[PDB]
Amino acid sequence: ARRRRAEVRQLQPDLVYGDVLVTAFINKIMRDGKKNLAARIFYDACKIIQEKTGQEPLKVFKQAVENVKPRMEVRSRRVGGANYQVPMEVSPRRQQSLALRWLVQAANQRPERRAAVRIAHELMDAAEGKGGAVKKKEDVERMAEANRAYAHYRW
Amino acid sequence: TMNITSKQMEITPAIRQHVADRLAKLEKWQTHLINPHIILSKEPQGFVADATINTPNGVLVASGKHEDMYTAINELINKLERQLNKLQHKGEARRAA
Amino acid sequence: EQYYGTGRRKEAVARVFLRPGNGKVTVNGQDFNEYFQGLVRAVAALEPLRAVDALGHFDAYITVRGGGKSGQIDAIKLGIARALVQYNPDYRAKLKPLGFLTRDARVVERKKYGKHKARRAPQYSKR
Amino acid sequence: IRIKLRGFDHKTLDASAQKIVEAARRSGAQVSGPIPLPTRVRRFTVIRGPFKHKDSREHFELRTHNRLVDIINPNRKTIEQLMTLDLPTGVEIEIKT
Amino acid sequence: ARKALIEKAKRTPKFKVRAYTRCVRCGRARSVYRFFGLCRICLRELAHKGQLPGVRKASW
Amino acid sequence: PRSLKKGVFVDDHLLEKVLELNAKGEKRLIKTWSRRSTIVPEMVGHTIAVYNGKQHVPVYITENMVGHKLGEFAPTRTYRGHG
Amino acid sequence: ARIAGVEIPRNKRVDVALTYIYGIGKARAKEALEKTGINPATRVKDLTEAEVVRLREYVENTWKLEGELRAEVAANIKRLMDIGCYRGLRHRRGLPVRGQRTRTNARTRKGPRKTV
Amino acid sequence: GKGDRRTRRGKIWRGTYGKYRPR
RNA sequence: CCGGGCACUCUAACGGGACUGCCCGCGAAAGCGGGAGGAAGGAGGGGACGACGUCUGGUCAGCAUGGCCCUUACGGCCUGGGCGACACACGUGCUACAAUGCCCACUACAAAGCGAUGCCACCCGGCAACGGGGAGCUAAUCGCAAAAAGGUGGGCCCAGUUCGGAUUGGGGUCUGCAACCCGACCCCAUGAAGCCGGAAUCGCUAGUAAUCGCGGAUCAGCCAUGCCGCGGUGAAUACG
Ligand SMILES: [Mg+2]
Ligand SMILES: [Mg+2]
Ligand SMILES: [Mg+2]
Ligand SMILES: [Mg+2]
Ligand SMILES: [Mg+2]
Ligand SMILES: [Mg+2]
Ligand SMILES: [Mg+2]
Ligand SMILES: [Mg+2]
Ligand SMILES: [Mg+2]
Ligand SMILES: [Mg+2]
Ligand SMILES: [Mg+2]
Ligand SMILES: [Mg+2]
Ligand SMILES: [Mg+2]
Ligand SMILES: [Mg+2]
Ligand SMILES: [Mg+2]
Ligand SMILES: [Mg+2]
Ligand SMILES: [Mg+2]
Ligand SMILES: [Mg+2]
Ligand SMILES: [Mg+2]
Ligand SMILES: [Mg+2]
Ligand SMILES: [Mg+2]
Ligand SMILES: [Mg+2]
Ligand SMILES: [Mg+2]
Ligand SMILES: [Mg+2]
Ligand SMILES: [Mg+2]
Ligand SMILES: [Mg+2]
Ligand SMILES: [Mg+2]
Ligand SMILES: [Mg+2]
Ligand SMILES: [Mg+2]
Ligand SMILES: [Mg+2]
Ligand SMILES: [Mg+2]
Ligand SMILES: [Mg+2]
Ligand SMILES: [Mg+2]
Ligand SMILES: [Mg+2]
Ligand SMILES: [Mg+2]
Ligand SMILES: [Mg+2]
Ligand SMILES: [Mg+2]
Ligand SMILES: [Mg+2]
Ligand SMILES: [Mg+2]
Ligand SMILES: [Mg+2]
Ligand SMILES: [Mg+2]
Ligand SMILES: [Zn+2]
Repeated sequence: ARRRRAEVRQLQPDLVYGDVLVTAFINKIMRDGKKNLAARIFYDACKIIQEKTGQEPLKVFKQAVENVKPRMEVRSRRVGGANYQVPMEVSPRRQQSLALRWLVQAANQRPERRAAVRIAHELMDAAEGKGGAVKKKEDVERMAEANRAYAHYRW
Repeated sequence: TMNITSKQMEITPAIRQHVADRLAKLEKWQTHLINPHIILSKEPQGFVADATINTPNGVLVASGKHEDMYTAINELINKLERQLNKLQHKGEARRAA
Repeated sequence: EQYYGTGRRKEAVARVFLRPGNGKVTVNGQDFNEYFQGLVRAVAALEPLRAVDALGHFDAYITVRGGGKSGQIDAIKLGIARALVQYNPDYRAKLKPLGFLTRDARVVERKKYGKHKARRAPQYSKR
Repeated sequence: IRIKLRGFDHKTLDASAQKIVEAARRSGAQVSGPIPLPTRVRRFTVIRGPFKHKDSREHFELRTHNRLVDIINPNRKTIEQLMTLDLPTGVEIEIKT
Repeated sequence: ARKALIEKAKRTPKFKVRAYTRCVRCGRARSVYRFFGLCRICLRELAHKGQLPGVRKASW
Repeated sequence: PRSLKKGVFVDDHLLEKVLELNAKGEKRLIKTWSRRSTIVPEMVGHTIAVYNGKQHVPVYITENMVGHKLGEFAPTRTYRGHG
Repeated sequence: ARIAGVEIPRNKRVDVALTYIYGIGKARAKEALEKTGINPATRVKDLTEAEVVRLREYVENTWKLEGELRAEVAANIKRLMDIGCYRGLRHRRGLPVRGQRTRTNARTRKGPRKTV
Repeated sequence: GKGDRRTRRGKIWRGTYGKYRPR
């Protein structure tokens, strides 16, 4: 806003891993304040990535998070009489937000029928290099490299 | 579509068609005239022709008065044209670096 | 012998009684895990003593009234954090920095006329 | 040996519950202190304006405050100076057993 | 047509249903409270003057 | 519809002129404002004028229009379409 | 054309299937399977043929269905439209029948909007 | 959903009772 | 539940409490940033409260009131109709298009209010709306009352469907002198459009938005999906 930079809310760590990042993902899953549902979907998914991939779910989750984080993005700025898609670096706060946002959104694009399944498989593919979530991070990075010429317009 | 209200006053369907034909001058600018609304009224000195129109580039609000109802209608369109032509061209001004 | 705190949150008031023992916890004539059965938020109601190691050291007698489950849960967190301080004054530090001692004032904001809720405003056509 | 007191203003209500507790207290013997029953609130919300302006209101309330007193050890000595009870106008007393 | 209507509301009606409330202060037919017998406009007028026992502006 | 415990409602002032016509060798045309009255079988075969707010409409009662109200047959709104 | 003249879906439970019949809803699905003692959760592909005609028999003899029901509903709308009562007029014009406002909506009875 | 009278949720929405929401 | 008690919760009246008062630092000062203590920190959150004036703003139909106009009528009573019409058009909302869902059975956890031709426990009849009995409560006592989302278990398996519940046929209930126009509700059957919406556009910065139910005024009944309130669950983001 106009007066001051806003203060980033601190999330409570989650009672099943102690992670604030795990909490943020739960919130992004949440619809209509149904946090009990939202928590159950992540933990249900956490078991599914255990059954299909024998290693730490938390490790799978945080690796997929790092994979979807966009390092550069384009942000429009009209110069004269043309809108120039300026390439800007993403602050760590915004990286996290976009990753968790794209993770869920790309997850709910899947064909699998149960939410916990869609959340599980997207995180497995994104722990690797696949998935529509990682595609978004890559597309955004590609479009920022596309416009490196306008990088002096940064603010 | 276009709506016409005759407040505390009765008008004919012919009068309503004249209004629609007169507002048709605004079609010149080839921009969407979104739910245009005209209000004809009667005051002790003359008629008042109000209008509210939204376009993709902004809104138009104008009021016309005159003893003759058609003149008040025409004065309204004149005030509405000057606003539309401002909405359609004001952005072109700050184009040169 | 017996230790007590008063816990409040939103519209829930929880009275908690700490007696030493193996760890059993009962809320309103039910076992803890039965009252909050299927609630993920429950375990946070025992966090103050996990912060001062009294996890299995106490039994818990707990009453509860008003509000809803999670409000009642957060009320417990304050209640048992209240009791551990009267149980030992030096328990404040390493419990107060964990925030567990403060009372959460965030409550339902009143509905105002002209709005649909506290702040949600009616839709209108400025056009 | 019960007395309950109802009034719209709580300042007179509490004073009129003290001058009963105080009364038969020293008059022998036991008086169970004035217990404030929860207040019944009767709400009134109206539009400030006489015509339209639906989104502007003013709230009024009419609170019916309540008090209970138990003159526990009666002794009809007390049941006399209570017959001449100088209570204000705003309060209403009920006597039951 | 109001004065006759103010009198016809007092007159007990040929059927129990035809009975309706009016404002004992101004005759207003709509928004009549039964507790006071007043409309919303008179309710606020008397309350503001202090002539409604107990009634005060409520804020919370 | 009306409770079955209650009766089949007729305004009694309309029911009367039905039976006096029945018990004498009917019929005269009945004018009425009793739109609310049911068309009881004793009426079958008469022609009764129903007030719709403006006109008394001659409505010939037949056998298949009995469990009905008189208003249903003298409609109140004149409407012929638009344009 | 199994039961009753409607080839009800297999793959689905009996209570669910019998709803795919003009005249049989969720309510009458419970009534048919209790009165013939059939597990209401059995797929139509798994009904013993004894069960089928047992289910078929009760259904067709108890209730009016398909054509006879449809002819009757029409006959009632027809008689209302012939005896010239108010509801009949509403069926005459295709307007709504149960007192609803027509200044807006009523699109189910009127159909998609006709421009002017 | 809430607009369906023949379900529990519909009778809750209307504030009524019956076979699909008993009392 | 009784004995017992007012601890606790509470209820409701009166107090205390926060002042940049204390500390570090910048500053001429006013203040600003950070720290501790503290339930609360820099207006603690929300309310009530709206300057001289503006819109020849709104209301002669709430009321008042100048002036003009009507006087077997532009006054008054009634019955019936209309205010609910329907080729269309716009504004506000409700329910949705489904699996983070729908259905059934079982099991929790509120707040604020209302209630003596009122609120109705409990029993019986009816699939039910409801009806007949009948206790309690001038109500922190008796009652409306069950809160719902949630939790447990079971079904549905991606289909215009066990999504959605419009429309219509038929059968009833209740209020009311009277439910044709023109009431609400229940039951059987019917089971529409709708597969997330063009140009355009609204709200919201935290217990907020979103979502879930509860109450009241008006009120015989109700066309309330409205309005004024009440709590439950409970986010995202603010570089600028
Ligand atoms: Mg999202
Ligand atoms: Mg995407
Ligand atoms: Mg028009
Ligand atoms: Mg010109
Ligand atoms: Mg309180
Ligand atoms: Mg658990
Ligand atoms: Mg709320
Ligand atoms: Mg507005
Ligand atoms: Mg509004
Ligand atoms: Mg007149
Ligand atoms: Mg007058
Ligand atoms: Mg009335
Ligand atoms: Mg009235
Ligand atoms: Mg069917
Ligand atoms: Mg209707
Ligand atoms: Mg919904
Ligand atoms: Mg359904
Ligand atoms: Mg005390
Ligand atoms: Mg400061
Ligand atoms: Mg001030
Ligand atoms: Mg006047
Ligand atoms: Mg005047
Ligand atoms: Mg003069
Ligand atoms: Mg009349
Ligand atoms: Mg009428
Ligand atoms: Mg109207
Ligand atoms: Mg209508
Ligand atoms: Mg038009
Ligand atoms: Mg609505
Ligand atoms: Mg909605
Ligand atoms: Mg599908
Ligand atoms: Mg279909
Ligand atoms: Mg279709
Ligand atoms: Mg269906
Ligand atoms: Mg019917
Ligand atoms: Mg009606
Ligand atoms: Mg949706
Ligand atoms: Mg757009
Ligand atoms: Mg703000
Ligand atoms: Mg409600
Ligand atoms: Mg009512
Ligand atoms: Zn008045």
